[PDB]
Amino acid sequence: TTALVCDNGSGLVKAGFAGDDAPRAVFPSIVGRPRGQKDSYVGDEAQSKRGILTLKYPIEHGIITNWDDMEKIWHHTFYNELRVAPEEHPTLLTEAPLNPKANREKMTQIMFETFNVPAMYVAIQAVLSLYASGRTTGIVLDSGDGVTHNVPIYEGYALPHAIMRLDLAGRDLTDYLMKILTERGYSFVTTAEREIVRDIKEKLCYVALDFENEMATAASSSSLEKSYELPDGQVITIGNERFRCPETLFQPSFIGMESAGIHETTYNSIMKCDIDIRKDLYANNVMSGGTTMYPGIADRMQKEITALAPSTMKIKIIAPPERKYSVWIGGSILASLSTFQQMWITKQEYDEAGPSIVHRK
Amino acid sequence: TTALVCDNGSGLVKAGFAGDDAPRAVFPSIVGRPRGQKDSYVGDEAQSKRGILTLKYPIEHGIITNWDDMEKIWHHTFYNELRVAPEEHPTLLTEAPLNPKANREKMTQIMFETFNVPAMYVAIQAVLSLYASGRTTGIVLDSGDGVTHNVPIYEGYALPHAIMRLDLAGRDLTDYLMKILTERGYSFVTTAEREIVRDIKEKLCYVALDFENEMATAASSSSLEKSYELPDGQVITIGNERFRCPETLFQPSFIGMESAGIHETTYNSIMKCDIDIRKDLYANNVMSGGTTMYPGIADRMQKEITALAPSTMKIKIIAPPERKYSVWIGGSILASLSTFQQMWITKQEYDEAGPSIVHRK
Amino acid sequence: TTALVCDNGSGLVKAGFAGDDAPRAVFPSIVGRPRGQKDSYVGDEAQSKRGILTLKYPIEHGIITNWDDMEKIWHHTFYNELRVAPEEHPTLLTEAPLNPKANREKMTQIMFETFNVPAMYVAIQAVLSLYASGRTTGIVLDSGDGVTHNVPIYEGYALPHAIMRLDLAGRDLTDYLMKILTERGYSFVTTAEREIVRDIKEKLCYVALDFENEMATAASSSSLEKSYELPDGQVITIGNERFRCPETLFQPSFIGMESAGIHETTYNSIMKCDIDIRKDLYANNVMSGGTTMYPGIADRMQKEITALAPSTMKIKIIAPPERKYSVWIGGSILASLSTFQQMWITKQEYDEAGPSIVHRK
Amino acid sequence: VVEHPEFLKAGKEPGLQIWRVEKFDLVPVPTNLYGDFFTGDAYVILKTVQLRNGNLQYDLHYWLGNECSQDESGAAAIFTVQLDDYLNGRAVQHREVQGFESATFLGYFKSGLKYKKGGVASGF
Amino acid sequence: VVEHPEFLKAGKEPGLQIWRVEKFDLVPVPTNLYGDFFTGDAYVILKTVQLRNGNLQYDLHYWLGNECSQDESGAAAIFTVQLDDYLNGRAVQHREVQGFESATFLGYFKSGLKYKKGGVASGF
Amino acid sequence: VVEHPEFLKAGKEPGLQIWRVEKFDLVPVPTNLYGDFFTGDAYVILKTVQLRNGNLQYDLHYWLGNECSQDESGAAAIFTVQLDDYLNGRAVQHREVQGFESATFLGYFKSGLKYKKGGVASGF
Ligand SMILES: Nc1ncnc2c1ncn2[C@@H]1O[C@H](COP(=O)(O)OP(=O)(O)OP(=O)(O)O)[C@@H](O)[C@H]1O
Ligand SMILES: Nc1ncnc2c1ncn2[C@@H]1O[C@H](COP(=O)(O)OP(=O)(O)OP(=O)(O)O)[C@@H](O)[C@H]1O
Ligand SMILES: Nc1ncnc2c1ncn2[C@@H]1O[C@H](COP(=O)(O)OP(=O)(O)OP(=O)(O)O)[C@@H](O)[C@H]1O
Ligand SMILES: [Ca+2]
Ligand SMILES: [Ca+2]
Ligand SMILES: [Ca+2]
Ligand SMILES: [Ca+2]
Ligand SMILES: [Ca+2]
Ligand SMILES: [Ca+2]
Ligand SMILES: [Ca+2]
Ligand SMILES: [Ca+2]
Ligand SMILES: [Ca+2]
Ligand SMILES: [Ca+2]
Ligand SMILES: [Ca+2]
Ligand SMILES: [Ca+2]
Repeated sequence: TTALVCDNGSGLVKAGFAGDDAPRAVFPSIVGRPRGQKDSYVGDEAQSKRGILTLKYPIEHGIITNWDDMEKIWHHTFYNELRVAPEEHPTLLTEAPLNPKANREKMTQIMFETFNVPAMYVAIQAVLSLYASGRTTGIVLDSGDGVTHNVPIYEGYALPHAIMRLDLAGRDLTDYLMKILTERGYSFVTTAEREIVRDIKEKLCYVALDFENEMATAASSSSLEKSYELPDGQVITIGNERFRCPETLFQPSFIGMESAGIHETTYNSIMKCDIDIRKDLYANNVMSGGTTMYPGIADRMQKEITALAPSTMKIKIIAPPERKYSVWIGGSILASLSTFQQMWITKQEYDEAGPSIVHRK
Repeated sequence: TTALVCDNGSGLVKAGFAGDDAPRAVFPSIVGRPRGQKDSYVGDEAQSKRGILTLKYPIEHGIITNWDDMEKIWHHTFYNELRVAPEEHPTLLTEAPLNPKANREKMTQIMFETFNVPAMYVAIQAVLSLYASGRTTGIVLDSGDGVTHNVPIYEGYALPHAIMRLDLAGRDLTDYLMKILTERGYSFVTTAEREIVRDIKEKLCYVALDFENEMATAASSSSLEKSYELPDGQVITIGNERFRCPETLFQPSFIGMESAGIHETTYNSIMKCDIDIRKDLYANNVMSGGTTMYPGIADRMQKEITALAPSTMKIKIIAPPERKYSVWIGGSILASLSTFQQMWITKQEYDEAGPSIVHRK
Repeated sequence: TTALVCDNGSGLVKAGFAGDDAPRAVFPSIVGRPRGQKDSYVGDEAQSKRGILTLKYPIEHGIITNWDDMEKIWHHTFYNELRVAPEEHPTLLTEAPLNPKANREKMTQIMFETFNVPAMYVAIQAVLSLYASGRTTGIVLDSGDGVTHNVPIYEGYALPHAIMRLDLAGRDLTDYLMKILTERGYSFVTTAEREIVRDIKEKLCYVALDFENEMATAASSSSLEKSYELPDGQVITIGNERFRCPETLFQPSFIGMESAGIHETTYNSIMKCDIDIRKDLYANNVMSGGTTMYPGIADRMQKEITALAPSTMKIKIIAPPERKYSVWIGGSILASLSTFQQMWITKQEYDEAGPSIVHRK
Repeated sequence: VVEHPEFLKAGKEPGLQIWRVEKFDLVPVPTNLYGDFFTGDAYVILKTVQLRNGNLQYDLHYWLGNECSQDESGAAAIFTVQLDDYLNGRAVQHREVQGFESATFLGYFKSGLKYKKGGVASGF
Repeated sequence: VVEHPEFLKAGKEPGLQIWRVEKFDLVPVPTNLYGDFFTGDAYVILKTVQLRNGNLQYDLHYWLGNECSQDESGAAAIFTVQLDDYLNGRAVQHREVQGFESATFLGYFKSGLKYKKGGVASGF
Repeated sequence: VVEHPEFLKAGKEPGLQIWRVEKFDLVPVPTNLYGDFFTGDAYVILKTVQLRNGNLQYDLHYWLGNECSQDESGAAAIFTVQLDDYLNGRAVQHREVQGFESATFLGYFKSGLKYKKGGVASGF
């Protein structure tokens, strides 16, 4: 048989087979139920049936909040997307930093008792990303669609007490971009159009190295102007919006948040760690997740941490090319190692010890 | 004449006069000897002469371990602190739960033969605290600087077979806080600075109602952050450390102990008692000692016992305002009662029956 | 023919053939009579018919109290257990220390006149045990189900004037354990459950070397905890109960007795003997009977006698591995010796001299 | 505590005996006043019942008013223990709090309880 | 990860132990080849030192060639952690990159390092 | 126990008499073998001394080898008592254990003791 790798995020599900260099299936982690049709839907069909369904996101800020919808998602992942028999494959699942013990236990229980998998495993997302970048020590900046985390890792393991979290990620960036574009007299807030804003964000947005100077530049010339062909026809163009949208990550107050920006939470995370490993961490900032894809993001982080760290500190920001899938790749690698055969948690061990064996020492 | 009340603890001595509502003298139960000065010192001077003395704690986990230093302490208590002539006052002393018969006898012998007191008495600390809270039945959680005890008491008397003990108290909490602060690049481990850590602990630390959620909260915002002005100048601030330090009482493994936490030892103590008095005990958990002063401690205990007891059980946690001195107050009240005149053990009875009369029936 | 060996105790009957290394039959010395069935029962059937019978113990504290039930027991021993014809075998019976002359005579009369044995003999239990341990001089601590005795023996014979007795043995230990377990909310006091308590006692109980320190240890950790699988299902666990139960032998007041403990009665027995044989006795304390089977018992006795004897005295406690059957084994050996043929008391001698010949010179 | 005169005459007959804690001492309450409790004080109540065979049983209640000082509630609790010991421990102890007394306790007072403000000063 | 045979014989004696990542597995390098590294591969290096009292200390290095595939650099990093855990976590971990290795690492190879082109194919 | 023939001839003259326990019986040892003891057996030794006035005194020793079976050590102890009784109780009894015999006992054998492995089978 061949193990399965499933990375569940606030916005997208990444699933596939261990040994593969990338996820075979990537769909929205959305469940649709009748709000006359009587079926409930998952992912892209759920979105296509917006008008007759009520959509919900099973995962909120990286944490599973609705287990019945989460079950549908996993069911749709096995039988529809991957087309496999769960009972047939050991499955490695991923979990967000600081996931409550109860969630880990309930995930385990459902896999074994509902899907009857022969074996399973639960890994922290940030750790899988660090591994993907060929590193055992560093601080990961993981930013996806629903949450952003700072995770300092040392010799293979996360330091829980130092983890920072920020409820600000892609979806917040899309809403903001959608807001500033609506103000200028447009409208989406629908489906193919809300789809359009996200697409404008992922294709035209970037992070400014120096926000004031970019603003001054955008105000003085059309050099930063960009155009986007709408699916209807008209061509909308944007200038300072391009970098104003992502700037929110560094200045949460742009959308009403009192929290510190990602450069500040990265610094605070490092300052919360043992003085003797901080150099390891400053020299190994690894970016992970779709919201770290913005052009300019790494240079900006490098500059802001530099302004906060000791003048002699070697500061390095690492931005892997496929960091949209780092977490999945890291899991694919892990579940593939010859040494991993004895790391799975088997049905036997479960049926004999209970969901509690999903924790470690 | 007026009786004297002396409560000897692992870290502090509480002494004064029966009839008083609080202890006149409170100093460290420390003895310093020359490690060039040739005098030996007690309490706060002993600490001031750290550099020329070797400090020892006569009481270890509530039990007297070094009688020659204990004699110095009592000498310093009478002549220096209280300024009285021992031979002049009947003295009530306190003893820890499960104190060996030999210790009780040796305490008696020293008081009579070395200090020549006219009369004395030995009371169990936990029992004096329960009395202080206006109760004859209940289970006391006494936690000071060196030891923590669970003492179930019924109609005035302790149930020895049900007593639980945990070698984890304040000093352990200060060392831990000192450890996590040193890791972040600070240093004390000295005197005025070790003094500083204890002070940070007693002013900023508190017990979390739900540890994971507090951790999540501290990781997501600065709402739990607190600052402390060091005596030099810089301002150190702490967040999750505030509740991580006291959490050790519920999870001993935070410092390397394999023992159960205080909620569990309280429960086991109750389950060791006669089924017919357990309701008395669940409804009367009385906290006592300085380490029970943490804000949040009572609510947390209430919640954890509730999760362990029968669903219909009335669970109540009592936290007296001056529980740092409950033991002394209870002794002050006891030695003052008109009925107590005939309860003392007089020199006559001693000189005639020996240290053995210090035990009961 | 082959002689029969019958050791009658307060709780168990040990019977078999001289020459054998162990008793062929071991059953409860209980007689059941109708309290509708009209038969009376002995031993294990008697217990199985609890509900329709009234159970009585023919032997009280080692002494036969009811001769009609004692006759039933012996009848059941010959015909049911051993399946032999009494008239066919010489029989050696055992008697407790300080047995009244009248009992010895009545035992003799019944054997000859009721069972028609061809020859018989009566031996003191403690003496048979000493012989079993390869010794002619020493002080035996015999403790069974109903009584405990200190028997100093010199060059083959007991010293009656020095014998000590304590009406505290196994049954008292089982009742006590049963009492403390009931207090914690359990119930037996029935049959298979009263059977359960005895079994917990014989498998989990042990004697503490130092009672206070063990108590302190049991109060400070779960290191002395033990679990027992009840026949229904639930698993009950015990800690200090394990050594609290046997401690009663050293402190009779745990169950309300004003008597001295076994270490004290052993010492008093020795001090009652001629100063010139005391060294023989201190160096030869031999344990005998089922209640001496507790792990830790020998070390504790060794320590307590040491605290009472002269500092230069060589103190040794001997604990034979099959001391549950020492008395029977010693009788088996005795009745087997080639020199024993002329020691029996024959029917002739009886029919000619009367029950009185059962005494010695 | 045999030699206090109050202990001498405690539990000698069926009925109620009510004492009030006064500066570390137990002072008997005038029988005609059984039922009135100063909310700023603490009291010890002994209920003695005679069985058909003439034997007596005891129930000890210590009542604490919402405004009593620690010394009084402390003494009341200590006195209850001592009185129980003096009665060879045969008494059953009951803590009674103002506004929440047990049915049994409330049953000792036909015309109900009267909580009056004030009381004796603390012995501290 | 106890039951891999490579882990069984890791850190049992003073000296160098060099393994190369090969299709998700750790394959030992021939002792006579210690020092040659394919730039297209990833390796795990364990340095064991014996102290004067016979106790052993460990230093783990995972070397990444500039042309190794992600699966190999990933595995090398995971193997280092596992090997460290197997050694009760006593090993100190070091990431070594081609052309920029630490002085300590370079010090393990008297006759310097030999970076040769090529290596084993990716396990993807 | 008068009628055993061994008892008849016991203590009739100054010297040593050595018997070995054999399946619940006392069997005399060949005088030329006095001193050799099978460690798996038990023996009874009678030392008879003649005083200047012709009277005899007795000292009884029962020797137990570290490998004898309970039946033998038991019989040896019972035989010693019986032999002492037959001698009107005038004998002084001594328990002797292999490797720890008393000086007196060791003194009966000029050319020391010889402990040889084995012996007679248990009578059980
Ligand atoms: N090229 C890009 N530029 C900017 N944003 C992008 C790009 N590609 C994807 N994204 C965004 O990053 C977000 C997604 O990431 P990921 O797939 O990392 O999220 P999750 O795992 O679904 O969410 P979370 O990690 O927050 O629980 C999406 O919301 C998407 O809009
Ligand atoms: N407000 C407070 N918050 C937290 N801890 C406090 C507070 N006040 C005092 N303490 C701590 O409680 C401990 C002291 O108690 P106490 O005076 O109760 O101890 P002891 O009697 O000296 O010790 P033990 O009872 O363990 O033998 C001290 O170590 C001190 O640090
Ligand atoms: N392993 C054991 N541990 C503790 N007690 C045991 C053990 N085995 C047997 N016993 C107990 O010892 C007692 C029995 O002994 P024995 O057979 O010695 O008694 P008796 O001869 O029946 O009584 P007695 O000698 O008092 O007249 C029983 O009550 C039994 O519970
Ligand atoms: Ca994610
Ligand atoms: Ca710099
Ligand atoms: Ca204390
Ligand atoms: Ca409840
Ligand atoms: Ca017996
Ligand atoms: Ca000695
Ligand atoms: Ca008052
Ligand atoms: Ca009582
Ligand atoms: Ca390669
Ligand atoms: Ca390590
Ligand atoms: Ca033999
Ligand atoms: Ca003799």
